[PDB]
Amino acid sequence: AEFDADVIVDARDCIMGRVASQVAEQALDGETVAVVNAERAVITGREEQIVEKYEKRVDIGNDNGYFYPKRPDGIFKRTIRGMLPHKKQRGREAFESVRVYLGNPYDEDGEVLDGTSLDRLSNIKFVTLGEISETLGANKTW
Amino acid sequence: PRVELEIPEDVDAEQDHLDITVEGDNGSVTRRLWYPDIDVSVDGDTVVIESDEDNAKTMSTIGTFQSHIENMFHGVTEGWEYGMEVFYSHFPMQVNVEGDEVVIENFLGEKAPRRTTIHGDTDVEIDGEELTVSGPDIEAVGQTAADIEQLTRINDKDVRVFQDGVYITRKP
Amino acid sequence: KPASMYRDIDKPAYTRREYITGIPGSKIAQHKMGRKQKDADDYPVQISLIVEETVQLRHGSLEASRLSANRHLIKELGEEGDYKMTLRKFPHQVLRENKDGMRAAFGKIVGTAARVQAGEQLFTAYCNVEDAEHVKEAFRRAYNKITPSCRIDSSPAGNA
Amino acid sequence: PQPSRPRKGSLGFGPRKRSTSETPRFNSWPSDDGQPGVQGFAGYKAGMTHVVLVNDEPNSPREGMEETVPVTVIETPPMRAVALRAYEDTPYGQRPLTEVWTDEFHSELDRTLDVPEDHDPDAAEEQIRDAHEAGDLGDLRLITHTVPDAVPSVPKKKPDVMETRVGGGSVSDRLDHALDIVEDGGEHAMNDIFRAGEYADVAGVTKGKGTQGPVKRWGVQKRKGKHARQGWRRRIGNLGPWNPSRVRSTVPQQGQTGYHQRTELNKRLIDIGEGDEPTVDGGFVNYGEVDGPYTLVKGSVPGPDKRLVRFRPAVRPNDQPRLDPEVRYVSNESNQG
Amino acid sequence: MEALGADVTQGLEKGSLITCADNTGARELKVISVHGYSGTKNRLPKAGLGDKITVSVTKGTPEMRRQVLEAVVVRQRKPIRRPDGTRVKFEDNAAVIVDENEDPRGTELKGPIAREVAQRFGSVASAATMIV
RNA sequence: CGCCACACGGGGUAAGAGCUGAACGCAUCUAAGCUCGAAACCCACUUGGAAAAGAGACACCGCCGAGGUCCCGCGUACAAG
RNA sequence: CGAGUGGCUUGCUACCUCGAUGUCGGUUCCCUCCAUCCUGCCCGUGCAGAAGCGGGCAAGGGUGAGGUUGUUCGCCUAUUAAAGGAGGUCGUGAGCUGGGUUUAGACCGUCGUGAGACAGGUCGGCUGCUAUCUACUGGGUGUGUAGGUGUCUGACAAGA
RNA sequence: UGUCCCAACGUUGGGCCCGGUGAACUGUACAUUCCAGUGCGGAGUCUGGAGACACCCAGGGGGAAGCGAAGACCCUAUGGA
RNA sequence: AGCCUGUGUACCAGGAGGGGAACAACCCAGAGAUAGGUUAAGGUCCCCAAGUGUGGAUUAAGUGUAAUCCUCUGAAGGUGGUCUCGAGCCCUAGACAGCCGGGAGGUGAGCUUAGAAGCAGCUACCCUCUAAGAAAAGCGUAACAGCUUACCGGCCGAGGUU
Ligand SMILES: [Cl-]
Ligand SMILES: [Cl-]
Ligand SMILES: [Cl-]
Ligand SMILES: [Cl-]
Ligand SMILES: [Cl-]
Ligand SMILES: [Cl-]
Ligand SMILES: [Cl-]
Ligand SMILES: [K+]
Ligand SMILES: [Mg+2]
Ligand SMILES: [Mg+2]
Ligand SMILES: [Mg+2]
Ligand SMILES: [Mg+2]
Ligand SMILES: [Mg+2]
Ligand SMILES: [Mg+2]
Ligand SMILES: [Mg+2]
Ligand SMILES: [Mg+2]
Ligand SMILES: [Mg+2]
Ligand SMILES: [Mg+2]
Ligand SMILES: [Mg+2]
Ligand SMILES: [Mg+2]
Ligand SMILES: [Mg+2]
Ligand SMILES: [Mg+2]
Ligand SMILES: [Mg+2]
Ligand SMILES: [Mg+2]
Ligand SMILES: [Mg+2]
Ligand SMILES: [Mg+2]
Ligand SMILES: [Mg+2]
Ligand SMILES: [Mg+2]
Ligand SMILES: [Mg+2]
Ligand SMILES: [Mg+2]
Ligand SMILES: [Mg+2]
Ligand SMILES: [Mg+2]
Ligand code: NA
Ligand code: NA
Ligand code: NA
Ligand code: NA
Ligand code: NA
Ligand code: NA
Ligand code: NA
Ligand code: NA
Ligand code: NA
Ligand code: NA
Ligand code: NA
Ligand code: NA
Ligand code: NA
Ligand code: NA
Ligand code: NA
Ligand code: NA
Ligand code: NA
Ligand code: NA
Ligand code: NA
Ligand code: NA
Ligand code: NA
Ligand code: NA
Ligand code: NA
Repeated sequence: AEFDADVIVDARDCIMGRVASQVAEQALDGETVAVVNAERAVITGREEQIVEKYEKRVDIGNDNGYFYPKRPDGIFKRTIRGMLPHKKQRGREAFESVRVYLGNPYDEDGEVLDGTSLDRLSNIKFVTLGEISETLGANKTW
Repeated sequence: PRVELEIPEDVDAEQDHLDITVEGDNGSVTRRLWYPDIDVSVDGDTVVIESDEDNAKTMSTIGTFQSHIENMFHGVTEGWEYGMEVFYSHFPMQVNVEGDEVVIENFLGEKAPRRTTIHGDTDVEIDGEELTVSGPDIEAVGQTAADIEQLTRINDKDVRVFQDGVYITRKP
Repeated sequence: KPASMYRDIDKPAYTRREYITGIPGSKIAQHKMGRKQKDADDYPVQISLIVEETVQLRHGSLEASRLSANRHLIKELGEEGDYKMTLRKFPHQVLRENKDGMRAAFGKIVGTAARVQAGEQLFTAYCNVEDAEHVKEAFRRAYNKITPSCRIDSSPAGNA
Repeated sequence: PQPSRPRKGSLGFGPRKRSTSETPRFNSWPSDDGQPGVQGFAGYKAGMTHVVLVNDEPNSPREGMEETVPVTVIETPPMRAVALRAYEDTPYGQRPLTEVWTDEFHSELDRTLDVPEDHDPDAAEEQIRDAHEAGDLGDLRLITHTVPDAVPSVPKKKPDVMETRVGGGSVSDRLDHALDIVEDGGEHAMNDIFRAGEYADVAGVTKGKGTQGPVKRWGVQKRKGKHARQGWRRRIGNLGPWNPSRVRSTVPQQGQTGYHQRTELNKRLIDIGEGDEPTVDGGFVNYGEVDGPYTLVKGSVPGPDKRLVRFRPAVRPNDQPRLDPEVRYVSNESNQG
Repeated sequence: MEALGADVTQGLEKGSLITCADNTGARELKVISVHGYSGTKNRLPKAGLGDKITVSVTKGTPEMRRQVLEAVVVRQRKPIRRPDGTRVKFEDNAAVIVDENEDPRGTELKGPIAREVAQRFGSVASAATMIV
């Protein structure tokens, strides 16, 4: 609890990857970022295929391991980690100064980043993180 | 393109967001009409279906939205009715509406009753060997009717010989 | 054997029968079909089968397709129908096969094939305006028995 | 072509390691159907004897006839629900909110706990009800402990504390039911939760066996024929193929076998009584004499004599309850001979 | 099949030589297969009291000798358990040659028979002198 | 070799069966939408799991004393630990 | 006739290793593929029924015991829901076995003047090493999270 | 008749812990790896990802194309016997 | 064939550095030390220096985001998926489709045939009524009957068809 985020981003109806790309750039810049309403974040494309890719990631693994998240919480963070040199000191510092949350635990409403919004009126082929998570078998806590 | 639908005097149609509600003497039906760049609004006493794009895919849906709304107009006034006839060859089949689901007993001599839950505010009136599915939502009615006919599906044996089962006799 | 082994025109022209011996005969029964006594000009419609890619078609293949095309015309216009089809290409290119591994690998003569440059007419039929849809169907069956893709080009005939 | 064959042993009870708590912990609970009530109890395994029963099964051709049935005797004295823990529904799952305790403590509860000297019950109660009003109240469970002192055969006096859930009608009613039980002194009995004929799920930490080989631990074969005389007798063929170049965790290897938690499903409660009706002549070998509150469980139960075993209303029973079976006879014959 | 009404520890295996408890002319029987049974790798197929086994005639009249017939296991040395707990065991392992209809091939059944076999093979049962 | 226990049911799908429905006035299971439907998938159930670096929660006891180790008699435990 | 997919067979090549990557077959133990033998759900039928036949989805589980033969393969018997095929250095010799191929002894047939040969047959004929690293099965000691006791949570992980 | 179905229990010596004694094999370097890829086509070290807190005890030997022997097979040498 | 064997050439061998995920010969590039600057190949959402650049269009398959290649497959054949460009014919004197109505008489034409009447087969295939309506294109009956097709009219109203 209590994360002194310099920036609070609202992912509701926003394209996950594009938001993720911007959060990484800011975290490496020194900004403490809190991504909010991840369950409501969005990702375009044909649902059936999207789900297939994520279900495969859950299935992939062995003794050494491949921990792939099922909750929208972890999925968004893993998406962001893929955009950071998380194994490097500078990269790990950034990734750890970033946190994703289900819903919005802060008082302030998060800000919608430029170019991340998806016009629901203009789009029918996309999915919500929660929808993916529910399909993965995640316990709907949100 | 743009298509204006004059709403009947008996009807009252209201729309909030992408959901359209159509109210009438026979009841009310609400549907979601969601498609890329097709805006459906209620202008006084005429529903408007329009879009800036005129491509084949868009035209397909605009034509679909039209019929959906018209069918709603018809449902809240005249209503929707499907007729059915229960037919059997050797084993007398008992068909009863129990609770919220039509139940069929002794089908083809089976001990276990076949049942199916009725969709929405659809009514299934039974009088002897005739059934009548009715309601304001064509979606719900048409399905309930189909579910009834499907309930007596037979894959294991020859349909041409074993012809028992309820059947859609009249389609609106 | 697969046509994959002989469909490309990469080897030199090997036609000189004065230096090649033991060449199997052609399986192609006859190049001129239908009413061969009648002339090509005596017909309003002239439809040719045009090979879209430069290739080598083996004699068994030329026979296999010619047959399936003409056999259809015989079935639709009669054994003495009013038409005449022509298979203009002949299998001059002799084919070898190294049937010892790569030692003294020059193959032995196993067959023959026709070299067709893309855009050429393999088959050309002449018919009357009514039987034009039959000749088009004969060609649709014919191009299914040769390596390349083809165009069913209608030459003299603007009766559509 | 080498015949097929299922793998040796199950991959569902791993890792096959020593249990963290000798006292079992259920990871599931029964549904909230009937009236508010505690969803579990505990006792101490004593031993086995057989019982003669009248066929209770309506679908059996033998219905009504004599029938010999193996039974494990478990001393199940009263336990004590010392507190009420409430969980709240958070975005990360359930989390303990607060606890409501008492003042009346068993003389020897401090052998395990740091018993409360200054506690505010009301405040916790209030917090729980406020959370309930907000619609954040998860579930309600009672902290319970046993009275080993009540069981002579069991040497320990140090009580076994475990949390059991309360499944009730409405959240508002079972909350009250819970609070009440606790306020008194939390004293409750097997009668309060179970009735002979019902099926219970018995959880327990199996008899420990230390390290054992693959043959015993995974049920792999022993080397056969000539192979058995070469220098290898109870070692598997190989640790795996050339590739992947690593030993997969799924190959049957040596290790800790025994002393694991197990939850046996659908255990019929043949009879819940009191006294010495079940005790064997000469005493239960390695246990002692049973003269008190007990439960007769059909068949086997995990664990060695003296071990703590937990009960729970079968979460997935196959049969319908056939209450209070007729016991025409209980063997008291010596288990030595 | 129909419940035996008794727990059985199979005492026979494929290849086991048993006694033919009848006047068919076949004296010794050899177990070949166990009807409805499928084992597991390396496991020698097991047969017990109350099973319908396939048999080969080892000894007896030249006529019956070397024939492949079906039979029912009537007795076995290895114990079996009854509902009341008691174990029951015989002095030998024996079977009775049977036809397609499960009717005994012969006319008379030598030696005693298990009661549990009755619930399965009535015609064999109602042909026994003794039923233990 | 003996004895006990080891579901069903939900949810979403495949092939498939359909409903409403347009492009294409009709027709059409599909294009938008919807109802169903596999031993297969997800939940359910069992086992592990605060080293989950966001390294967790609650309750009480305690910071000159709560609690722990050593020691001693022993095992429901155990190759050392 | 034409177009392909696979990489199980066979052939081709001669890239890799001749200061050695231990053979065939078998065994044992583990994972996988689907082009599905059985089982679940389906479509067609030359679908009355019953029994089948052909096809679709589908790899969860299963796919067993024996007689000849070193055999793989295959032939054969009786059971079975069915007794599917294939990959993992033709998985598996710092695991086993050692019947076969292929050392040194010997015989037979064929060939050779002969020594001796054989893509013929046959009898006999050896299986090394105390694990440094890594890998996994289980067991501990520390540090981190930052006083203790007891009770839990559940990111994830395993299951047929 | 435990060769097998199908394994169990037991006995003696080891094995494990303690005192004392006290080698060898092996070692370019680095080295917590796993999945894939690439590369002289059979990589702990290259590339991309995944996983990974350190140390220690026991184990059975999957990998280091493990250790041991300048291949016996095959060819080559204007080699030998 | 990451095959064998020529030939011309440039490269690797013996060639750094930049790009290409890695990678002798593919691209840039031939290179003394140090330093400032500008470009090349290649690249500008993040990882990762530079665009979440501009005008316009297509694609819904995650196609694709893969110059060259053992390495990056994907073919013959098929597609009222969708976009674009053109040609012929029909259309407010009402097209295309759908729905309604009509589809008639001499006559059930002759012949064959027990029978055959649009419709087993053979021949012919005529004329009246009329706004149309075949000596009948397709099912159907033993043959009739019965069911649509041709053809006409009506309703509807804008493009339609090849
Ligand atoms: Cl994993
Ligand atoms: Cl990194
Ligand atoms: Cl869309
Ligand atoms: Cl073995
Ligand atoms: Cl068998
Ligand atoms: Cl130079
Ligand atoms: Cl994707
Ligand atoms: K070598
Ligand atoms: Mg049938
Ligand atoms: Mg040995
Ligand atoms: Mg005893
Ligand atoms: Mg006794
Ligand atoms: Mg075997
Ligand atoms: Mg090796
Ligand atoms: Mg398939
Ligand atoms: Mg599998
Ligand atoms: Mg091998
Ligand atoms: Mg194998
Ligand atoms: Mg090995
Ligand atoms: Mg060896
Ligand atoms: Mg060794
Ligand atoms: Mg040998
Ligand atoms: Mg031999
Ligand atoms: Mg030999
Ligand atoms: Mg790496
Ligand atoms: Mg050498
Ligand atoms: Mg030699
Ligand atoms: Mg010499
Ligand atoms: Mg050189
Ligand atoms: Mg940048
Ligand atoms: Mg792709
Ligand atoms: Mg290319
Ligand atoms: Na996307
Ligand atoms: Na995973
Ligand atoms: Na040669
Ligand atoms: Na072609
Ligand atoms: Na030995
Ligand atoms: Na040995
Ligand atoms: Na090896
Ligand atoms: Na389902
Ligand atoms: Na912690
Ligand atoms: Na291929
Ligand atoms: Na090969
Ligand atoms: Na070497
Ligand atoms: Na082998
Ligand atoms: Na399967
Ligand atoms: Na065999
Ligand atoms: Na190898
Ligand atoms: Na071997
Ligand atoms: Na060996
Ligand atoms: Na022995
Ligand atoms: Na090893
Ligand atoms: Na150079
Ligand atoms: Na590079
Ligand atoms: Na893709």
